[PDB]
Amino acid sequence: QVQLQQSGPELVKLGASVRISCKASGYRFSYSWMNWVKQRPGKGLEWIGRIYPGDGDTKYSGKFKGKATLTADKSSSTVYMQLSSLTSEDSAVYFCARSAYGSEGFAMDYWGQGTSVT
Amino acid sequence: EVQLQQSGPELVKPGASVKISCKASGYTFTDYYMNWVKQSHGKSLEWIGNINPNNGGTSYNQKFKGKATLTVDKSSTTAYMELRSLTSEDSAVYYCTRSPVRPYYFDYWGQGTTLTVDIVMTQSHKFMSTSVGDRVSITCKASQDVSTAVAWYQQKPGQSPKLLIYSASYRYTGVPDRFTGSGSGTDFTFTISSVQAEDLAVYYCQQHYSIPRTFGGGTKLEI
Amino acid sequence: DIVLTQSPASLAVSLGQRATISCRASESVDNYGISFLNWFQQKPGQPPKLLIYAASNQGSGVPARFSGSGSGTYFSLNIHPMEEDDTAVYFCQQTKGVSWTFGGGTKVEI
Amino acid sequence: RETWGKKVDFLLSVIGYAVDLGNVWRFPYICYQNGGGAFLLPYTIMAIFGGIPLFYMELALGQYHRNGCISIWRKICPIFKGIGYAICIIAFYIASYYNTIMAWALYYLISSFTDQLPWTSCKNSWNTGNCTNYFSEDNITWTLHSTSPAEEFYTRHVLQIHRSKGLQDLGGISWQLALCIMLIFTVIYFSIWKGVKTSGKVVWVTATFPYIALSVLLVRGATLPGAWRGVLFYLKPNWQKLLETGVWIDAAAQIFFSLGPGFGVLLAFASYNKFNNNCYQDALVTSVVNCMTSFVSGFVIFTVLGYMAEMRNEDVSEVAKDAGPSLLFITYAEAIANMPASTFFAIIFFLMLITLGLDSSFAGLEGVITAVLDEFPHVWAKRRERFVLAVVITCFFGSLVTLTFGGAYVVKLLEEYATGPAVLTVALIEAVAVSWFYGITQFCRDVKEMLGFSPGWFWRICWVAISPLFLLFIIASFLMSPPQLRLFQYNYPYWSIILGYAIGTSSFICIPTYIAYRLIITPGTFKERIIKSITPE
Ligand SMILES: CC[C@H]1C[C@@H]2C[C@H]3c4[nH]c5ccc(OC)cc5c4CCN(C2)[C@@H]13
Repeated sequence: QVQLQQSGPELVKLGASVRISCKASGYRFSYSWMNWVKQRPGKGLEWIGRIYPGDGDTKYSGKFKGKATLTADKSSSTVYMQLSSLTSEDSAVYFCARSAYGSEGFAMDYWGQGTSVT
Repeated sequence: EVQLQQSGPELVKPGASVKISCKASGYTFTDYYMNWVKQSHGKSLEWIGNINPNNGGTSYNQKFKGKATLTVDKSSTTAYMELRSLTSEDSAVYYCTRSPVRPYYFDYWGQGTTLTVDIVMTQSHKFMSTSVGDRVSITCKASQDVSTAVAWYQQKPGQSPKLLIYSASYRYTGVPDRFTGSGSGTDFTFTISSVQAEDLAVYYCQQHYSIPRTFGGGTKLEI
Repeated sequence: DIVLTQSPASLAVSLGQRATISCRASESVDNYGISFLNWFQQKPGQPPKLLIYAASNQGSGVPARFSGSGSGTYFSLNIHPMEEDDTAVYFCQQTKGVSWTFGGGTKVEI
Repeated sequence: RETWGKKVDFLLSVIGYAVDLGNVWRFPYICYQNGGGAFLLPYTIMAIFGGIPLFYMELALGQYHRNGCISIWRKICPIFKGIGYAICIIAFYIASYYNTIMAWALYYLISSFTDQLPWTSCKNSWNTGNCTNYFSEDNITWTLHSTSPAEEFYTRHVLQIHRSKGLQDLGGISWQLALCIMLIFTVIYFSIWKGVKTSGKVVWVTATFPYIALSVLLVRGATLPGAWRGVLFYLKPNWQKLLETGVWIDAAAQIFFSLGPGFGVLLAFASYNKFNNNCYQDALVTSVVNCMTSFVSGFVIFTVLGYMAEMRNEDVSEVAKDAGPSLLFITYAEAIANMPASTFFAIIFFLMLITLGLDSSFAGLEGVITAVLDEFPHVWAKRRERFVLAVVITCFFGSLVTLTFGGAYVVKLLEEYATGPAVLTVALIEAVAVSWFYGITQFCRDVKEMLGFSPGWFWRICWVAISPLFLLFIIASFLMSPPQLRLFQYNYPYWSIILGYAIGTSSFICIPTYIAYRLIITPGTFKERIIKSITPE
């Protein structure tokens, strides 16, 4: 069975940095896009970034380019989202998602448990 | 999980047609090639043909143009192989197999049923032997240049073959750490680290570089 | 960037009545014949479960009550008569690059 | 009557039409099937006996008369004036074929400017489910329903073929190809619109840059590993395969479409100069340079496949069995991004692949436009500039049949019959009418007065005995077996195969229609009405 397992939560100091993990298993992770999304308490969703393990290309929007860096390692079956210059506005839970294949519209199929960055 | 179950044996008069069936399970029927293999009694193994269930296409060795025809029925996950002009030379055991694309290799093997009535490979002597636990080696030579497209099999007495080494240097899933390999171009070597009594079986040296699939002469290690 | 919007912000779906949730956009998302708009499902403390592939095809582990259709700049999440167990906020994604954006979200409950 | 300038421009004009993107498809695709070197030998035999004489007959014919494709037959034999119309109708089908293909290549040239060629990674626009083309350290298997990025790119990013299901259900138009197709007719317009006098300078660059680009591509693949396996796979002869009839028909077929007589384009070119004492020297170089160019053409492809086949851990055989174009647009595209020198050679090949088409597409319209204008001087005298616009717009709607109907379902169906027995039927009757009814002694007379020398008793033996036999052989080869073909696990139904046969059959209905027309309006009795139509001059 497919599953996405993140790391545990972590408290943040103003101006600190965190390192969320997300291990893929049970599918060809090296041929899909690994997503990252915010879930702020009281608002909707806000997309952060995206990466293709195997190539390393990344695409950002929503002003996250000046706050986030994302990498991946095909040999370990993991994708690591790094974040710096955190503040109170970044207080939210972050999810990891597997992008479906493009013939079906890249609907994010399965999800991780989410980790709190506050 | 995957299985390939044939029908039983049968005797047919010389010159008449004979048929064998094979049911598949544990995997999607359309996501692999249904290949067939020939085993003349007391001889090496030889490829028969190939089937594409997605469109009914077939591809087979040039010697089976006026001897056999291939087909399947995907609605029941069943495969058939029709033979014609049967003769005494065709007394052989035929195998039902699974084969994906690019290793042009036989993934798994059925139990095999008895029937009663190009680039080639070569090997060394079929009496190479040594005591149990010693480092063993087998030599296999190619008639033409094949880069790394070679595999190795294990056929115990009364059992079907099985894929052991993959791309001539890596051991397939389900294979102990004892077996290793190496080779490039025309010189291929099959080694055994700490050979055991259970490894006393017949081996084969396959050509994957191009269709038709061709094998070697076959050697056995005893002891 | 493609901006997605939704309305009504909160649907008073009485038990046993039909519900429809729209997803308006600036584009023009129809590319290569595949509708690059999807639907998810959130509950309190639960992951954003998938609902619909390409705004028309049901999802894995998704009940048959949920479906969608449309073309161009306006889709709608047509849903069979709901129960209280379907209390969840539904979000509209767009998977037409460069960027992938989300909608504001509508609260659909009893 | 306007005449052409330097002799060489002529030679560049003809060879640019002689070599095209078709030679990059069929020639390398047919050789190894017929045994590689075992196919090059009959390719050379039939080229000497079958290729050159039908090639120089048409150039030598236009040399003397200078009348085009329609009006010339008023002088040769009046009963065969319908050939020029048959070339025009067939040209309308080939004009569509050719013009849409370059839009698929122009889609690559515009996209190839990006350093990250979207040919190796199924990024966020592909059917990534059946996408895997990174041949890692034995942690992969290739399933039957599996594909590569380049297979998907030519599948659902050029054709958008998933929009449509078959010939019975046709899709819409791609906006990208709609802009690419118009740019192609733009350059085709100005090249002929300015006049045949100016087209000699357009072929000055387009007929020479491919030969440079062949060298630019040849040095790369040759210096990499695996080239020895690629060249060996191609030139290693399979001698016993030569005993089959299919090899001889394919060898005779390749020389015909490689040289391309009977299409009226070669005839129109010789009609613009006397060519005193230099025509036999010009045509003979084209036939050998055309055959050597195709040899070098396929020699580059397999030289690049050899480097892959070393990387791919397999033989070049059983690789991209689908079709000629689908092989080149996909397979050779993969190699460009896999060569370390990418971002440059993606431009070089798909700038010559378009240039080979454009140069050959420029020449195509000149044959038709030369034909009609020679018949209607009230159009040529004042509307010669407007007449070209009527043909280009006419060819635009001809090419539109593919784009706004979903994908390549019209192209491959139109491929097998637009250039089928119709073009061979024309090429046959051009040989029969000029040789048997129109006395070959008179044609041999008309040529030797212009050249200061006669090639008679060698070519003539070939013209009256070898030429009708080995042109009727290609006709008799086609009636035996119906080519039930396929496209991407989709077999074509029966009614469409008959439709393609009907389109190809009706494409040359002009020559029975015209003969039937003249014999009804002609006065006299049954014998007299036939003599008046056959009477030369
Ligand atoms: C020299 C190679 C020849 C082999 C086939 C026939 C011939 C040809 N005839 C035409 C007539 C009209 C036209 O546009 C209006 C295009 C062509 C072409 C296209 C390129 N090829 C294909 C040439």
